[PDB]
Order: sequence, then structure tokens, then C-alpha cells
Amino acid sequence: VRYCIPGERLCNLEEGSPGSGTYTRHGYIFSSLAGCLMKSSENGALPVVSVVRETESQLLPDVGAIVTCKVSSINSRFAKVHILYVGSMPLKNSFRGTIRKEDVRATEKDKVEIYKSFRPGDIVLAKVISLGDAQSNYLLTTAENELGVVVAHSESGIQMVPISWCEMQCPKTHTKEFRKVAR
Amino acid sequence: TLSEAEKVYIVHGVQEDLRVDGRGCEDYRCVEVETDVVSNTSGSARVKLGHTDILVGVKAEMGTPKLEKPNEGYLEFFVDCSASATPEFEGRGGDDLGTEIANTLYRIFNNKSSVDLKTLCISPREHCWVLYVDVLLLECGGNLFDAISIAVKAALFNTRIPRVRVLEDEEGSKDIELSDDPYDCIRLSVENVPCIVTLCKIGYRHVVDATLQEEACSLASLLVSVTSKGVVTCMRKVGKGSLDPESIFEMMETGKRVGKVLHASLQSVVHKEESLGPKRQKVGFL
Amino acid sequence: MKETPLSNCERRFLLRAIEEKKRLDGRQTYDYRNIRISFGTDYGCCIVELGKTRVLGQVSCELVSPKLNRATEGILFFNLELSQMAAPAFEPGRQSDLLVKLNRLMERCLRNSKCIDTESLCVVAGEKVWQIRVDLHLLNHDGNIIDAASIAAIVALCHFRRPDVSVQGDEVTLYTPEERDPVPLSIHHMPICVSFAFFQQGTYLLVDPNEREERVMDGLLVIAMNKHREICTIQSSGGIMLLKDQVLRCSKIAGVKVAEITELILKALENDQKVRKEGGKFGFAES
Amino acid sequence: MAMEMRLPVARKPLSERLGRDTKKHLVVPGDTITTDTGFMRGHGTYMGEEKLIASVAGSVERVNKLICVKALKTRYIGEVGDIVVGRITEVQQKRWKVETNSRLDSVLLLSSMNLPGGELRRRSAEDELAMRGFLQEGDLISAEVQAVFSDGAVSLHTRSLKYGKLGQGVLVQVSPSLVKRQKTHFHDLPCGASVILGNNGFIWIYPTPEHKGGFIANLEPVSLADREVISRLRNCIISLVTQRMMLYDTSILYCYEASLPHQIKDILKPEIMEEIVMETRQRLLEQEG
Amino acid sequence: GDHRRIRGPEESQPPQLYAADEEEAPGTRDPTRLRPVYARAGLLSQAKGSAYLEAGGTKVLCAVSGPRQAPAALRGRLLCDFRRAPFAGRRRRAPPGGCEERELALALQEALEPAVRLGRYPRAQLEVSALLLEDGGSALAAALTAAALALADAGVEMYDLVVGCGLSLAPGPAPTWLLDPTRLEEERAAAGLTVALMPVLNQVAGLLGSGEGGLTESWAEAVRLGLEGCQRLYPVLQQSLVRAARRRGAAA
Amino acid sequence: EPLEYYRRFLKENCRPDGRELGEFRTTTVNIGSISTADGSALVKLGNTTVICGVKAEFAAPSTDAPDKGYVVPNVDLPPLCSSRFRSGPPGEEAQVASQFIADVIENSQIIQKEDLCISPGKLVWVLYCDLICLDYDGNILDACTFALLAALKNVQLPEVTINEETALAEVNLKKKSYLNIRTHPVATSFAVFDDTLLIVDPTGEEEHLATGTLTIVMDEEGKLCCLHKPGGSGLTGAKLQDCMSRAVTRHKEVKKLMDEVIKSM
Amino acid sequence: ARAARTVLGQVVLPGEELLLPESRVRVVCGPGLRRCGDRLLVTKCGRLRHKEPGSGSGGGVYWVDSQQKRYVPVKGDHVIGIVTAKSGDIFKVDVGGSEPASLSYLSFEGATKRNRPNVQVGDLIYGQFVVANKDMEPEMVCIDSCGRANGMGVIGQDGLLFKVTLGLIRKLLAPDCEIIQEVGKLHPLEIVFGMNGRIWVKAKTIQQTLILANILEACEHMTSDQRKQIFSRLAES
Amino acid sequence: LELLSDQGYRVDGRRAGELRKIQARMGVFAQADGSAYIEQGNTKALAVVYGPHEIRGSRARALPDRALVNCQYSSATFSTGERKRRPHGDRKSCEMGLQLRQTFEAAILTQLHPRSQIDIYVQVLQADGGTYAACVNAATLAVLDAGIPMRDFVCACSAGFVDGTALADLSHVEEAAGGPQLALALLPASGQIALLEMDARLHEDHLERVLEAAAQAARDVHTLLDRVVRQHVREASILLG
Repeated sequence: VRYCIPGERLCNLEEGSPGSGTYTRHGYIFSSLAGCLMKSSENGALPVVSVVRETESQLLPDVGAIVTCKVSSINSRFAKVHILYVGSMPLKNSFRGTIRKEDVRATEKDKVEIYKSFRPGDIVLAKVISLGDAQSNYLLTTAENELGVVVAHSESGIQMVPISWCEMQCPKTHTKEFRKVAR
Repeated sequence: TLSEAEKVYIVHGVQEDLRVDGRGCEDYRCVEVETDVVSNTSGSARVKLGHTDILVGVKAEMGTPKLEKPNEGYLEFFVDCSASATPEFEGRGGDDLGTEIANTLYRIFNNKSSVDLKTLCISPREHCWVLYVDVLLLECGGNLFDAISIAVKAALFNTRIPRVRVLEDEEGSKDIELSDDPYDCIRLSVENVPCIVTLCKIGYRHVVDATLQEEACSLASLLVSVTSKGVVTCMRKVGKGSLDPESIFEMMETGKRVGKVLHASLQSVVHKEESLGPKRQKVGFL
Repeated sequence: MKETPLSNCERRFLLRAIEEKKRLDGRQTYDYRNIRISFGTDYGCCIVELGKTRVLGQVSCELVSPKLNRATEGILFFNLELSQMAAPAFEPGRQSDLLVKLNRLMERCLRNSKCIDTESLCVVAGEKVWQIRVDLHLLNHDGNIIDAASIAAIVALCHFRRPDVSVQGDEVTLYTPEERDPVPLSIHHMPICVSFAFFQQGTYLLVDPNEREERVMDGLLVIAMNKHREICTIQSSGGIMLLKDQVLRCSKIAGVKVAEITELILKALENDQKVRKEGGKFGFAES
Repeated sequence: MAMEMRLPVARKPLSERLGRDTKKHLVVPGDTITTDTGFMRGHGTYMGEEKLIASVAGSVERVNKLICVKALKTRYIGEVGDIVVGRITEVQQKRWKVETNSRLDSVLLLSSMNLPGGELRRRSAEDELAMRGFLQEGDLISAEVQAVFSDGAVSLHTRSLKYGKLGQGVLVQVSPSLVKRQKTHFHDLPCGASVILGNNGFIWIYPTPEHKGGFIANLEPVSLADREVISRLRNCIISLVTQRMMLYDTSILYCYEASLPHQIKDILKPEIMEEIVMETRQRLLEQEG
Repeated sequence: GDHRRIRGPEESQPPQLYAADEEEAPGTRDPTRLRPVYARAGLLSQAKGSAYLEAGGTKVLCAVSGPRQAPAALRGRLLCDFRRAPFAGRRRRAPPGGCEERELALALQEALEPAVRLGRYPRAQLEVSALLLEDGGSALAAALTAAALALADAGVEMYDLVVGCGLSLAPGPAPTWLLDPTRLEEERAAAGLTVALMPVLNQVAGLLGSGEGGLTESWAEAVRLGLEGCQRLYPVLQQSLVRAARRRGAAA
Repeated sequence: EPLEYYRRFLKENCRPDGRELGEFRTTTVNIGSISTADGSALVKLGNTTVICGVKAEFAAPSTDAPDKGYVVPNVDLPPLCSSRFRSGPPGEEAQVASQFIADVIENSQIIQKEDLCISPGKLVWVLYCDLICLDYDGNILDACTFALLAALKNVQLPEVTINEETALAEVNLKKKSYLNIRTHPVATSFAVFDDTLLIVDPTGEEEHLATGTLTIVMDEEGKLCCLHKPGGSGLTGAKLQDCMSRAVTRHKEVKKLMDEVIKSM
Repeated sequence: ARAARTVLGQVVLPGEELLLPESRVRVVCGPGLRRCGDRLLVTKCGRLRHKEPGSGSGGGVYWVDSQQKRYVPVKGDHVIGIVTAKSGDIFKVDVGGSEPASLSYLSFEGATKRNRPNVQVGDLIYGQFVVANKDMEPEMVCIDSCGRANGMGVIGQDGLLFKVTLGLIRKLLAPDCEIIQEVGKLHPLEIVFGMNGRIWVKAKTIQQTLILANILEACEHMTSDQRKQIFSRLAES
Repeated sequence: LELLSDQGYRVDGRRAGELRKIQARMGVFAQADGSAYIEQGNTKALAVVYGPHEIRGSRARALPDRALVNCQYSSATFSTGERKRRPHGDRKSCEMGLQLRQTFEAAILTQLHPRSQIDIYVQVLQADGGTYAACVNAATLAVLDAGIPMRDFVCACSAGFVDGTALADLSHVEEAAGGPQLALALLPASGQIALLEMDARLHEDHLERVLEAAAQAARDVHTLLDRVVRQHVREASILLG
């Protein structure tokens, strides 16, 4: 174990290769961060050096993921969300995703309707597909019956229960709201 | 701004000791100097260096001296970076560069040996002179600081403060006595007022009067302030880039030589003009 | 926020009704709206409301070191604020053009016309002089301001009273409104602006335009006048091409209008004095 | 080294050195062009009270029945076949936004730019993402106009491989009313270089190659004997423009041939400028007639 | 009158100017000496990265509000706000400033842009905020070093660290270059100078200077001296960062 | 899911950090850390931090009260405290806190302005007390008041004299004089959740997700200088007397602390 | 907190809770009310009002006849609008609310890509909302669901558009209004009432239009004197 | 000191009905799209017009119908003998901006350059009276040099009233005396006024006089300007071919 510093060299190119958090100058590698270094080894015997600030080491929500999020803004076209839990490990770096109109149910019907599936201020979980290019806009999908809304607060302040596939109700009083209930 | 291949062209040109204007790396261009442009000022000057046109006004007003230095007066600098230079300046966008240039001009004159301020004192702690210098930008074509400095010096040389006797009297009554001799107005020496010199580094070679197209191609620029003797008042560094420790020395030596030459030429020119007289007609903006 | 856009329907209807010389509420072209002048409890406050446009005016005093160029006569400080209650668009620090033009115009009109005596309000020539500031506030915005702002400033500066002062040498003694009776100001003549609005490049002209008429007009001619027929300022805004006879006629109008407004103002002050001389902290005048 | 200062000398107006007394019809705003039965108006005029009134300062031109004006300074209005040189300013999801001396922001649609070699199939998202890595913001393109929109803007394209992106070279910005409207703006001079003369005021000067579409950057050095020529041409063009004369092959070639005695730098000093321009002008005038 | 702060008096001059005495002069010392340095990174919590540096009467903070969305055009930015607390220095100045704060801010930006690599932080602006609690000598150099520490702490990429050093000139008959001085050695001085470099690759990043006088050779000696001082100072900062990283490893 | 996660602890009569709903966090001070200033005081409540520097200058009084030495506070919440603040002029929270500090200084009457007049009508002291936040983890008013009081006890001023011949005043920076302060106002904070749940010394999040806040300054002799009650879900005197008791306790604690410090010098 | 039946014609003020009698019978919470458990919170000052359906099972309905100026996008309301801009397929129209509503180029009666409607910026419209909610921007349409514009679409031109209070409309549109009936006898006309306090009128001449607009904006409290005054004026136009 | 000697002369040595020799030029700065310079006595205005170009930071103000005129005013510190600071941002330079803007939006004929900035800039180097009109005229010459279409020379000047007579093209002396001064700017061809500012007290029947006097002074200024412009155009064309 050794903690490194943004100026100190680490190794020749002949004794390793840059993985991340480094840079190269004449015949040498030079760190670029205050953190811990690690030289992984492939079956090829040539090491890959890298440097990490394990405070927030690294996370990546990949395609076949199951990620929760919160519905902030909506439109007749799409509904935007913020990423909270990638799997079960939260991430203070809240990424921002989107859910399209058709990419809401496995049936793919155009008859779907956002305002009867989602509302601003409820938690869902979905599967990402596209990472995004410019703004890293995650595009999430809920084309499955065990997906979508799980918790949803009532007209004013009550948490509702997922009665059926597209119905939810508050336990205190009686009122049938419409969402894309999960499971 | 400009592309990448043009930058390659320019840097290999410099490395070869040629430039788009077919001049070397130690060669300014014809700088048109003029003095006594505006009339309502106690001093004035104008410079046209290639495609950068600067005006400079100098007003000698009467004000209270500074408590820490009542035995002598002071210079103040204001800098109107008129949007007429590039439209990207307005009531707020030019304040940055104006402030930068003004702070430089101050840093050039916290020297105590440039303008003999003691000569600007009438009655210590009671009255004193104040030199309000007002720089006015009209184009931006590079080598801005050197031209501004040359203008400051030509304006100082062209400054004519009147003599005043401030006589005290009891029961708090003060009187100012003028000298009705506009020909008998005093003149402050400029044998030490320094010129700025902007050495921009391109590739592995340094350059003077760095035209815009070459400033965009550079990474660092050392500003030096030299007097006709050879000393170096100020030594600042500007640029979003790095700079080696050895090249500093070459830059400084070159600034020394260029300052000698520049001050010689300016002194000769302005003596010439002062000799001519009203016969010159003061061609300005016409 | 933002102002609701203007429909082409209203625009065309207005232009046509002008062509036919028909205003909306039912008045002619050479007519103001019923202007009311109401007073407060504190000497120097006036709320003047013409139709729907209400404007408040307060007048305050201070003693301060004068400025060297004029060490004998005092100072005067105007300021007009466009309160967000006047209209949505009037966010702070956004509608600055209107503020600037109004304030410069009002300063010019009152100050440079020498309406009050900046000399009478001297106490110690070189050390202490008065300082009269007047803060106008726009409460409701329906149409014509300059007229309202001016009527308010004038009613105030004619309905204001200073704390009396005694002096001997350098010994200056201020006193309270309860120890002596505050002294009024010194006016020479009361100017009040008059606003004309041009439609169709100059063909038609209106008086006291409403808000819509200000939105479908191209040009604005302000004219300051007195009861003695003395031009104090005139200004053209809106980028419009007028002529000579137009301004001449507008002036011959402003004459009568200002005479009448002045009569009203004087009646209002008379009535307010009568009330306070009978028990009551108000004063009211109606066009 | 060498530095020089000099006072400003007063101009010598009226260009009396020529002595022409032109046979033109100059005007200025408010001036009343000939008022007659149904004369059509063009760029540089308007109508008032049944009277044709100029709008801009210059000479009037009366084609068979059309009355137009030909100002002396404008910004490049868009034609339909004029070649052009342009510096890029933005890269929008769909296209590129380019800066000419025009009253708006010229436009190069992604559909227009030629592809590496002749690999022409169609434009997809992959091309939409190479839209940046190939034509960087700030680069230069030598194109020709495709069309002019009703809002004034100019959509331009690249007909062949002679067009496209430019090498390293050098550039000048002059007024667009100082390049004769003619053909073959693309010249390759015997001096050892080549030049592109925009219908706008952007001139490009590049050394001429030996092989004979910008998809590769030949960021190689340039022989001194091919940079000195370029710099001399640059200064000669600046001279020509500073004296307000037209600009094309023979003009620049003859200013070149004139500026060999006077070295590569001393031909911006107004005296040298003026004498070179006078020599060139006189020899053009006398040889052509 | 400012309407965003409390109504105080119009003007207010300090008492010192009304004093009567010849202030004490330092005298002699080892010109190639350095003050005792206390540098620690990781002080502040609510900030992605922070650092604190004390050298004599000098006491400086720096914080780094990290990437905040806002090739050669999609290249990062860093805007630096230098600010001396109104309770530093013999005299008081209103918080705003507007004369020298901005000059030293430009200095920080010009000395940091090189070290930091901004290609990896596109479409982003790093808000660096320095604060000078007490002035006791070389100030701009301490600020450079502290901003470097705070950046390296927040984990922004770099090429090398930034080490500063301030010098002054003794106005005596035999003028010697005084290294890492005090506010007294700096107000009773003829010339001042400030170097800042990246010691691994041995490259200056931003320097500055001024003089009642001087000359080429003197300035050159000053430069090399400041370089040596920065070299001798670097290891302290190294150890400080290592220590903070160890504390992070301890927390989890 | 922050609020829920927090109600769980609240109903377990605790907090997610280890505080028993009625106790503060580690409170510490440091006196005389700064020479350039007349008075200096650093305060920190765990993560929260504040620093006061009090400078002394001369000035001419008003005309309504010549024998009044001004005391001008100004609070500074620079962007390095938290990201919710931006480089520029002062926002709203800084200004509110400034007015709070001034109201305190004026009502508690810790200091007699008359004790700052040298030559009435001509000179009088002005104490520029500049406070600076450095970590806004929460409860900044308590820290501000406590640092103000600490530095304002540390401050010792010089002595001045007047010469009729010169008609000017001279200072003696060798001899000095402390500054008498009569009352020792301490501030105690509260965060009121939905209806009846009052937590003490609320940190950042606890203030973000709260229905209301409250602050109460409690002088030593069983009196109050300020009851800062900006909005909230409401309160009855029964949820208020308890806060006053706890405020008295906190007064005792911090005054003991400050005494120990001024005696450990 | 008492006798919902005894204050059905009284002035209720916000904060007031009122409770209703009963196993029970479904009822509906009006616009100015709100539900707290089994009680009715009041949210707007008003002369309370009640109604019951012709049946006996529906229960009832309650509300408050609150007067005000600002409008809120509601569903199934006929509304005048002012096209503010056009973005590609949809063009945005102002209503007088929080944010501008949206139309679609193929919502007008009989329109497709090869047949677009004539809508120019500044043009005014008479549509109705199909999605009016607090969470999403409101979309409107100028065609009944069946597929016919039963009076919707662009208004036209050559008229006067003014603005009044909402309660004034809610009163005028009543089948038992006297003013708008008496006006049908003096001179002809044709007018659009928009539930956002915005009214459109047209007649033959212009004097009449102006008199009419003044009547309408005053008819909330007109005196018999002014009433017959403006009536006589119309008779003399 | 005095303003009108009993003979009819002024201080400067000119009758009431005449004015001071304007000396101008067109083409000062080449890095722009239009530039000018004028000295209407001791005054020295300087104009610049960066042509109809693209709007950046569109900020939803690019008028689609017409063009966007943005004119900025500035009075240098050393203009007056009394030094002043903050020449921009003041409450007077912005009023001058409004005035110039509403004049040239009237004249500049914007209906042909929609969605485009015409950036006008004015700097006053020396002020000795008639400080607005010099700027109007310099900006006019600039516009013309930039080939921007415009209905007519928008020529401006000032008049005043002293001893029952009207003066033309006031200076600072009689401008400081406090008498009525009426500045205006009109389009000669049509006889239409584009701007009419005025500031001091005077009777009404004394209005037509100063008004027509200012108008005639503006006509004279028109003559002088147009002679300059014609020399410029002629020289340029001759050099072309």
C-alpha cells in the first residue's frame, strides 16, 4: 500500500502501462491525483498501473441494470428522473435519466398515458439502455410488469398501496389513482 | 481565434525566423506617435501601432495628498476599454481588462524614482497635485501594453502643470495665486518613466510585438518594464500556460536591449516635435 | 413573469376607432381622466390617482454638507420606483430604460425649470444646508405616468413643511414639530407634464393614453408647462417623425390642460388646510 | 535589431495623381433618382410619395429598366454560385454554423460536406458524431454557395474534392467589394504558391502542392522559399487594399514583381505601398489600353 | 451607502496613522531561511476539497467547489476568488475590494491553469475560493500553494503541484534578497517578488514582481533563489496530502 | 427517502449521528489566534465553524448622539462555506444574520456606546466586528453570537489623548484597556418538525427538511434579548417554556467554557 | 366544524372545517373546497352554495362562488387564447395562467399535413382543455371528440377583446341572466364568453361595440340610472 | 463675459444665425465595418458601426421582422475640464443611448436586415457644447461608410434663446448660462423631426423662432456633411476604376 501524489513518477513504460488517473512523459509515467495506486497484472505479465481516490471509487450503471430513480418533471412526451440507487449501492453523484412514452410497458401500446402512469415526486425502478453522449442522458425503460412505481404519495401527504397493474389507493380514505404499478 | 494548421504554420515560421509580415523575432513595426491631440487636458498623446490605436489624456488637478505621503503627490490611472475596440466589450465586459491594465500601470509607478512627486507638492498635508491619467482604447491588435506605456510616457512628457502659490491666512482663509504665463508652466522629467515590453513565447523561441494571430499561438508571455538606463522595475507573467526557468533570462536580456532602443527612438522623436512648434498643425483623426 | 401579448384583434380595433376618433372608455381625444388628489397624515405624502393609475409621493428632509460648487444653495434628490405591484414586468433591475428616461425627464422638468428656491433653504453657507428628497412610487400602472408622477411631486412639494430652525453665527438650533410650527417651502411656479401619443407615423394624436394605446402607439411627446405659458421641457420618444405645427398645436393644448390641473391642485391644498383647521387628517380633490 | 518611430503625416486626398473626372452618377440618401413611368427598384433604393429615393452611398446603375445602386462598402450578400471561404463558429446537432462577412451566420448542412474519399452511402448518427472530430470549431472551409434563404442566410455545399477543408496556409480579410467578379477564383501562381479569392472578403494563400480533399492534415514544415513568397503576397494584398483598388491575378502578380527590390517587410511603409501601387496601376492601365 | 450591509459611519480612519513612533526594524537574519509551515488538507467538510496553510503570521484557507456544468472549446475552466478578510492587515478594507484582490485572483488563475489539466473536465467550471485570514508576509504564494492542495485534495487531475515563494529586497547599502519575509520586512522594502512553479518538471507557472529599483542580474538571482526555496518546501505538502489520504482510509 | 429515514430515528428518540434530541455537539473556541486584529475568536460546533475579527477605528458621531461609539457587524457566508452560496454580493441569509447580530448588540446592551467616546462631537470609536462562516453545517446564529462575544471580550483597546496646542489626538499602543461587557447573551436554536417535535442544534439536512426554525437568546439574569421565530408549524407556550429552560442550561455551559478559556491564557 | 347545511348561503372563510351528514351517500368536493379526513376544509372566502342531482342517490355537491381574476388551467372548459408562437408541429397559445398551453396542427376541424390550418402569431382561438393538471403543461384542442368543431377554431377578426372577472362570466352564462337578454333587443351582436375572464364581441358598427364592452365590464353593479342611460345611448346608435 | 454684444456678435466671433466649422472624416478605423470622426468646433465625437451581424447568446431577442439596433454612448473622463468617473452605466449616457437608438431605428430602415445586430458606438473625446448633435452626425457618417441603407442624412444641431433672439449651435458658455437650449435631429428631405430634446424655461410664443432656427442650422450642417460624403465617394470610386 502506498498513497501517491500528482507529480511523482511511478514507472517506465517498460514496467507498466497507464490505466487511469495518470499521464506520460519521456520514458516515464507520472501520477495525476492524490490517492492510492494499484498495478493490476494480466496473464500477459505486463502490469497496468492506475490511481484511485477510493472516496467515491467508481460506479457504472450498465445496460442490463435495475436502477431506482425519482420522477421530477414530466411531459406528454417523456418524464425525467434522478438516479439514486444503482442496484442497492447509493451514489451521491445523482445522475439524470429519462423515460420515454412508448418505453413504458412491455405491451408497447401507444394508448399509454404518462399522467396515468407517473407523477412528479414518486420513486420508480427501471432498466437503462442508452448511456447518452453529450449530457450522459440515461434513458430508462419499464417494459416489464415487475417494474415502475413502488411508493407514491397521495393527493397531499399519504403513501398509497399498489392494488393492481394500473391502480393505487390510499389506506386512510378511498381514492383510486392511476400509475404504472410495479409487480 | 483561428485553426490549428495556421498555428503550425506560424510556429514553424518563427522557429525559422520569419513571420507572416516577413519580419524576424526582434522587430517592431512603424508606430505612429503624436502628442498634443486634445486641448482641454494638461497633457495628451496618441499612438497607432499597426492596428491598435490608443489615446491618452492627462489632467493635473488639485487634491489632498495621501496621509502616509503628504510630502508629495500621486498618479491615478483610469482605463476606458471602449467597446469600439471589439464589440464583445460593453459596460461590464471590458472592466476586466481595464482593471488588469490599470493595476499594471500602478505597479509600474510604486517605484518612487520614476516621477519625482516631491516636485508636485505645494503645501504638505494641505494641498497637492494629482495626475489623473485616462487611457482610452480604440482598437486591439496586440502588443497592447507596450503601446499603452509609450503613450503614458509621451503624455507625461507633454504635460504642463501650472505654478500656484497657495498662501494661508488666519481665520481659515486660503488663497491661490496663479502665474499668468502659460509659457511658464513646469515640466516633469521622464528620464526614468519605463516602457513595457511583452515577450510572447512561441515554440522554443521568444517574440516581441506579438500580433493577435501569434498570441493565440502562444502559451506564455513575460511583461518587463525597463527604463532607459537598463534596470527592470516590474517583471510580470501572463498566460494560461507554463514557462521554463532558463528562457526567463533570455526574455529579460532581450527586454533590456529592446527597452534601450525604444527609449532612444521615442526621446529623439518627441524632441524633434517639440522643436518644430505649431507649424506641425497637429494632424489627428483627419 | 411577462406581460400578456397583444392580439391583432385589439390592435386593429384600436387603430380603427382612432381613425374614427373614438376612445374606449368614452372620452374624447383632448381629455384627461378623472384625477383624484388624496393626502395623508404626514405633511409631504400624496396619493394621486388618475383613473386607474395610482402614484404615491413622499418628501423628506435632511441637513448635510453641501457641494463645493454651490455652497450657498441646497440640494434636491428625485427618485421614482416602479413597484412590482404596478405590473408584472416591473421586476427589480430589469425595466431600466423606462426608469432612466422618466427620472431624467422629471429631474430636468422640476430642477432645471427652477420651480423651488434652492437658495431659501440655506442655513450655514459651507457647512450645513438642507437636502430635500422626493420618492415617488408607482402602485398601479394604467397608462400615463409622467403626468401622475409630476402632479404627485408637485402636490407634495407644495404640501410639505420643514422643521423650523434658528441660527446665530454658527450656533444652529433645530426644533420639533411640537415645539414650533414647521415652515413650508418656496415655490415660484408649479409645472406639470402633459403626454401626447402619436398614431400612424404622426397622423393622429391622443392625450392621456391608456396602457393599450401606449402599446399600439409609435411616438410620445412630453411637454412641460406652467399656468404662465412657459415651456420647461419637451421630449420626443419612440422613434417617430413629427413636424412643427403638431408641436405648436400640442402646446396650445397643454396650456389649457395645465391651467385646469393647477386650479385643481390649489383647490386641493386649500381644502386640506381647511380640514386640518377643523379636525381631520385627510384632504380630497376630484377632477 | 531595428525600431523606428515617426510622426503621422497628413493624407493627400482627391487622388489627383490620376485625374479621371469620372463619368458616373453618384448619390447619397435623400437623393432622388430619375422619377419616370414605372421604373423598377433594386438593392440600394426605396420609394416615397411616388419618388424613387436612394438609400446608400455610391454610384447608380440603370439596367434596361431596373434602377439599382452599387455601394462601395457592404457585407457579403449571398449569390448562388459564388465560391467562398469560411471560418466555422458552431457545431449544431444537425449542421455547422460558419462565419462569412455576411449579415447572418452561414450554414453548412451535414448532408453537404463530402466524405473521406468517395465513400458515399447516406448520412447516419455515426456521421452525426464524426461531425465534430473532423471539422473542428474554428477551422476553415473553401466552399461554394448552394442557395440563399428568404431570411438572408446562405446554405453552402462542396461540389467536388477541390473544395472542403483547407491546409495550413495563411489568410487575409478584406472588403468584398474589392475582388472583381470573374471566374476561376482558384489560382496557382508561378511564384511558388496558390491563392483563393472569395466572392466575400476572405482571401486564402497556400503553397501549391505537387500531386493534385482536406481529409488529412499535412502538418509538415514549409520551405523558407515558399513562406517568404506567401508573406510577400500577403503584404502586397494589404497594400492593394489600403489604396482601394480591385484585386485579381494580374494585380497581385504585378505588385509581387514590383516588390522584389524592396524587401519583404519594407513594403508596408506608406511610401513604398503607394509607389508600388502606382507602378502596378500604371502598367495595368497602359498595357490593357 | 450600501444597502446590503449594516449602516456604519461614512468614513473611518485607523489610529496608527495618529501614532508617534519609529516602528521597530527587524535587523539581521539568515537570508536563506524559511518560516515554520503548518499545512493540512481535508479541514472542511461541506467542500469537495479544502486546505489550510499557516506560515508565521500568515493564515490562509482555500476551498474547491467542484465541477459544476457550465477538444479545445469543450475545455474546462476554473474561476478563482481571492479575498482577504477585513480583519487582516494594519488597515481595514470593506469586504468587496476591487483593486488588488482581482489582481491576485488573475495571478492564481494564471498559475493554476497550467498545472491543472482541463481536457478531462469539459463543460465545467471549478470554483476555487481562497481566503486570507491574516497577512504576515508572503501571501500570494501561500494562496497558490493552498489552492493547489485543495485541488489535489478534491481529486481533480493535474500534472504536478504548485509551490510558491515570496521574496523581498533589503534597501540597505548592500542589498540582499530576503527569502520568505514578514509584513515588516515587506513594508520596509524596496522590491518584492513572487515565484510559483511545478518542481518535478521544473517549470514556472506564474510569477510577479515590483521594485523601487533593481536590475537584470539581481532579478535573476532572486528567481533562482525562489526556485530553491520552493524545492525545499515541496516535501511538507507531499506529506500533508499523504496524511489526509490515510485519514480517509481510516474513516472507511 | 430522507424524511422517512429521519422519522425512524426521531421516533427512536435519537438522530442518525448519535445525539439524544436535546444535546448539542462538541463546542470549542480559540482566542487570540490573530495579531493583525484587535480582537479575534474562532468558534466551532463539530463541523460548523465561525471566526470573528473585530477591528477598532476612529470616526465622527452623528448629531443625535455625539457620545456613541458605533459597533458595526457584518456576516460573511462565502461560497467556500457551502455550495448554496455563489461568488458575488451578499445574499439573503448573510443579511438576515447581520440584522440579527445588530439587534442583539443593540438590545442586550452588552456594551455601552458611551464607553467609546473620547471627545464627544469630534471623535468616537467604531468597532467593525466582521464574522465569517467557514462550514455551514447548521446553527450559524449560535456560533456567530458566541464568537462575537468571545472576541468582544478578547478585545483590548489602546489609550488616546488630546493636545490642545496641536488640536489633535495621540495614541499609546503600549498601554491598553480591556472592554467592559455587562450581559453575556447566548443563543439557543431549535427546529420544529410537523407539530410538536423540537430538536436542538439542528444541522444542515435537519434544517432543509424542517417545517420551522426558532432561535432564542437568553441573558444571564433570567431575561431574553430576542425570540427569532421565522415562520413555522406553530407553537404554544408549553412547547416554549421548555426551550427557555434548555436555553438557560446552554447559557451556563458556554459561559463556563468561555471563562475557562479566558483564564487559560 | 358544524352544520354544512346551515351555512349553505353564508360567507365562509379559509381554515373553516365543515362536516356533512351520512351507510352514507357519495358527494363531491367543489373547486374552492378541500378534503381533510371526513371533513371539508375551506380554501377560499365565499358565499357557500350547494346543489343536488335530480335523482336521490347522487347525494349532493358543494362549492364556493369565489370572485377573482387569475385563471387556472382546468379540464373541460371553453377558453379564449392568443397564439404566442409556433414550434414545428405544435403552436403555443396563452391562456392567462401559470404557463402557455399547446395546440396541434391537426386538431382543428379537418386538417392534415397536406391541409394545414391558417393560424398566424397573434391570432386568437376558442378551444378547450383535454389535459389540465398541476403537474403537466396543459394541452388544448379546438374540436369536439367526435371530430367536429362545434363552434371552435379561430375566432375571426373585426371585434373587441376585453377582460373581466370570472364570477361575472359564471353569472352571465346562467340561463336566467337579464342583461344579456335585454341586449338582444336593442342592436344585434355576436360574442364569445371565455371562462378565463376574457370576452370577445362583434357588432355592425364600432360605437355599439364600445358601449357593449362598457356595459359588460360594469354590469356587476350597474345602477338603474346608468343602466337606462347606456340603454338609451344604444337606442340612439 | 457676455453672450450677445449689442452689435450682434457672440464671444467666439460669430453672429447668431451661423455656426462653427465642422471638420470631419470617414474611414478612421479599418478593423470595423464603418467609422467616422467629426469636430464641430472644439468638440470631437467618434463613431463606430459594427455592421448587421449575427446575434450571439440569442436570449430570445432576435426580432424576426426587423433588425436590432444597439447604440452605446460614452463621454470620456477628460472630456470636460472637471474630471469625472463612470462614463458608462451612468443615468445620462443610457438616456443618450435611448435617444440615438430611437432616432436611428427611425432612419436606419431596418426592415431589410431581420435578426441581426447593428451595433453603434459613440465616444466623445472633447466637449465644448453641442455634445449630442456631434454624436448624431458622426454616427450618421459611420452608418453611411458601412453601406447600411438609411432613409436620409439624419442631421442634428442645437439652438438657444438670448435677448429675444435665437442662437444656432450653442457652445458650453451659453449652455452653462442656463438659458433655454433646444437640440433636435431631423430628416431634411421630408422636413420631419426624428428627435426633439429641450431643457429650460421660456415662453411659448418664443418657440417657433428657436425651432425654425435649429432647423435651418441642421440644413446647413446637412450641406457641409453631404459635401464631405461626396468627396469621399468620388475619391473611392476614382480609385476603383
